[PDB]
Amino acid sequence: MKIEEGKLVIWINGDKGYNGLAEVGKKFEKDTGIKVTVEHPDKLEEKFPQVAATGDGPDIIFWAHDRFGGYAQSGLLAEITPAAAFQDKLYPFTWDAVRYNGKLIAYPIAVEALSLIYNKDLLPNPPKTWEEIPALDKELKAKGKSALMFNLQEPYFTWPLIAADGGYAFKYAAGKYDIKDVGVDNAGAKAGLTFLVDLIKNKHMNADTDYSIAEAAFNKGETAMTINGPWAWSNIDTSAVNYGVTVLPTFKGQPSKPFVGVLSAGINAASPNKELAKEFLENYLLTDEGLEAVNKDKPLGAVALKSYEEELAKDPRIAATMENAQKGEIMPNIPQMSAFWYAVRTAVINAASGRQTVDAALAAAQTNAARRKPSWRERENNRRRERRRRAVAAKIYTGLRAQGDYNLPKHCDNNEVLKALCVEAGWVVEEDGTTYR
Amino acid sequence: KIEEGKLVIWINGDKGYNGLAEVGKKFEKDTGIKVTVEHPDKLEEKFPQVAATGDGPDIIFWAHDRFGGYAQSGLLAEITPAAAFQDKLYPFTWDAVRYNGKLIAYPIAVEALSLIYNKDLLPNPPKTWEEIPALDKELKAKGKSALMFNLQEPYFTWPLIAADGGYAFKYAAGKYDIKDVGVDNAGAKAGLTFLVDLIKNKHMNADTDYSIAEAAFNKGETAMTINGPWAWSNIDTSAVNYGVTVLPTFKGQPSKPFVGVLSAGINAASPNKELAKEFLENYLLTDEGLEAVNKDKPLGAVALKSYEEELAKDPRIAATMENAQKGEIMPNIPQMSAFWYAVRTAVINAASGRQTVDAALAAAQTNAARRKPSWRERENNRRRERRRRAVAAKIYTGLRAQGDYNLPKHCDNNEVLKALCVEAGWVVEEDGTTYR
DNA sequence: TTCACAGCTGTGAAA
DNA sequence: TTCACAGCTGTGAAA
Ligand SMILES: OC[C@H]1O[C@H](O[C@H]2[C@H](O)[C@@H](O)[C@@H](O)O[C@@H]2CO)[C@H](O)[C@@H](O)[C@@H]1O
Ligand SMILES: OC[C@H]1O[C@H](O[C@H]2[C@H](O)[C@@H](O)[C@@H](O)O[C@@H]2CO)[C@H](O)[C@@H](O)[C@@H]1O
Repeated sequence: MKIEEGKLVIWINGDKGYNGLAEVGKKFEKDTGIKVTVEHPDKLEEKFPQVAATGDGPDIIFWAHDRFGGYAQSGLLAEITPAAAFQDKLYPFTWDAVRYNGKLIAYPIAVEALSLIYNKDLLPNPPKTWEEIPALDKELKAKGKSALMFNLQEPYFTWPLIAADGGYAFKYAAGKYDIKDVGVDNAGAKAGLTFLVDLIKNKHMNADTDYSIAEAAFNKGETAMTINGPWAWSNIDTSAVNYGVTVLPTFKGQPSKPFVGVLSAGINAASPNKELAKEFLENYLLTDEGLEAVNKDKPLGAVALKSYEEELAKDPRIAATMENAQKGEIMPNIPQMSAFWYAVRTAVINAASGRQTVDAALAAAQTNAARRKPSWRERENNRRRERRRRAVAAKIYTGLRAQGDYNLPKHCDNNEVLKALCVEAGWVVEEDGTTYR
Repeated sequence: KIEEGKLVIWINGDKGYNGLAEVGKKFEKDTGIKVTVEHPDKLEEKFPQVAATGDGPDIIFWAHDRFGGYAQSGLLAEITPAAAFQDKLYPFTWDAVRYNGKLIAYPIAVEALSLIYNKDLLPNPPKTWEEIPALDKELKAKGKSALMFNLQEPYFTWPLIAADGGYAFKYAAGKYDIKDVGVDNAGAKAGLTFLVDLIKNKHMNADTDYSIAEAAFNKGETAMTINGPWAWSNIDTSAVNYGVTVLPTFKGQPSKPFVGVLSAGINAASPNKELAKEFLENYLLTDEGLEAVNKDKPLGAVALKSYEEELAKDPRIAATMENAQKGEIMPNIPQMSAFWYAVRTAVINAASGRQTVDAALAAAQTNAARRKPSWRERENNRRRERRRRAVAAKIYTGLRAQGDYNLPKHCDNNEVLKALCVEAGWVVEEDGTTYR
């Protein structure tokens, strides 16, 4: 797909209220006559950087703020130019989440933080620590239930426990994130991941559990607790589960530290509709009625627009969400964040599966998250150097075959021509390559 | 991984997995086994990869066409149905799920694509593909569109490619001949050229996938879509008054869908083979069980003769079977996977403009039977090149050690090769050109 | 930082 | 069928 003048195409993740956002698009079409299409393709955060480099992709992309720094360093996003008057309608810290190299590269929409979600009837008084979790699962499995199930395939859901005792992604120091100071391999992170693996070894959780499995189970009533964000509440509401949203348990006495995400809307640098996209975002979506319609579909969390957030903050689920947020940290938006997420994802999955030890899986994730990504030019330099090396050899052997008269078979490899060269120069070469004068 | 006394089930995400969950819990009551139903992504791809390591599901629900490559790799337990039991299901279902005189899965439901249309926007559905462009120009003025369907999966486009003569593997002399592929003939070309021309004239979008097609129809923005019985439940919950009818004709010929028999083969590495056959023979393929799955997302024309009597009355099933009769059952042979991939690549590359229709289908025709190199073959290659490097590395190691050439402190083997050339009375130029 | 050999697989040649 | 160089990137050495 390419962005066409006169229409808007939006990409938002499949767990967000895309139907609600589509309704906001219809009003935009009614007031101004521009068609708005909302789509939720899988792996949209990976698809966008691929297509958008060529000028393809949607007009607007929705994702947590951590992915956008990479998008901006690749020149995939337009610079956001809201008047000062409009910026003041959004909390300053949400603008910070979409600031990169001094510039605003997206519109903040809502603040997202994981929370503990528990079945009140199946578990009154939910656990306050992670350590009492195996004990609470013994009693529950008695009733044929499980204690806790959440997504183990995306490190987002495990990071709160890894960060509890001291794990961290990139150390902040002197006003910037140090991309060489990674904390996925320290004692705190090892302790968090070990306690997770010990739950699986001791059968209190299964390592194959993904988002849908963990969802299905809590909404059906087969587990007392789950870990999820505000988007998941709407589906629980329609189930026959009486649930609450509370602080995440402590680990080794310390609070769980979820990585906080700001759902943000970036404008594709190739869109011929930047003014329309800005009009749609500033004066339709980021309004009380715009966010409400999306919010009614799947809760957004703590929205960035002050006016509608003072209404949503009355909700005790949002207060809990922000209680967990306060204990965590805003995600960095630097380009290396995708490299940190890939490394930790591989680590958690390998350790959860027994394919690697915790110490080994995290040591590799530390090296991967810190790994210097070579530039296109460096890649090109390397490619050209090996191209030159082969061609020089090819010419040497091309010439050695033409003028050599080396008593060679009709077809044979360079290794044989080299052998014949060796004997002409006064060497003997065994079959295995051992060579001496 | 599998653990004895439990039952984990894999089935595609567009089927009534929750309905099978309701069936799984009643299997608990009688036999006490806890059953879980998971709907993973690309399960027809993940299964042939994870099965060797013993990782995998007890049961896989999928269309029959891929099981022949599965069974030929040894991933499924051959099925042992009583002669009574074959008689309890239609003989042509067993025929589709049989490779090499052995029964690899249990037939469950017959699936065929049909035209689904919004009566309020289109009381009379078009009988031909050719009138769809004009019909779209009409509905566009009303802010609607004529037709949207999944262009990413060739299953949905194949009916139009087959209409004017396109075929996969010509069945001749009692077997499918992989020497006779018809993805490159004039009928296939005409079928794809028309589909691309719909896109070139902005009557369809090359990027439309299953999700985009379903939303646009269920929301009433498009007047028609092409889909199977599973999609009906979501239209039901929608506010759209829909009909299910015969597919449009192309150049006066019917649309020829590939008919799939949803089958259920058994994990050759499962420790619950007969603990699961209780499910497959005496629980799922029963009138009461198929009802639970059909209640969630409709199965289509089930293979149980008993329940198909009641469901065949449904005018939607009759249309589904009306389209089925005009098409063909899919081959179940191993080359199917390579045929689907080749056709998937042709459709997408022609829809996107990346390739002309001629170039795309010409590439597909050669790929549809391309042989996958065996593991041993790959290992032969790997070992050959390992041998080649070690021989050269030993030569250059000996030259560097005993050669006493006038070489830089650190240099590549090419530099050593040159100093060995000049020693043999050759002159090597800068760029490698070499003579005596 | 640049650099060179390893390494596996791809293209297509020689049967 | 086997075979061989191409081709790009990985690992790790030497500054
Ligand atoms: O798991 C790594 C993943 O974490 C975050 O993604 C979240 C997203 O922020 C939420 O809105 C929700 O959709 O769940 C996602 C995890 O499945 C990061 O934003 C993302 O970049 C990262 O890959
Ligand atoms: O698109 C190629 C694909 O077609 C069929 O897949 C169908 C499947 O049979 C249906 O049950 C449903 O899931 O829709 C699918 C199309 O997306 C073949 O069964 C499959 O082998 C083939 O790859």
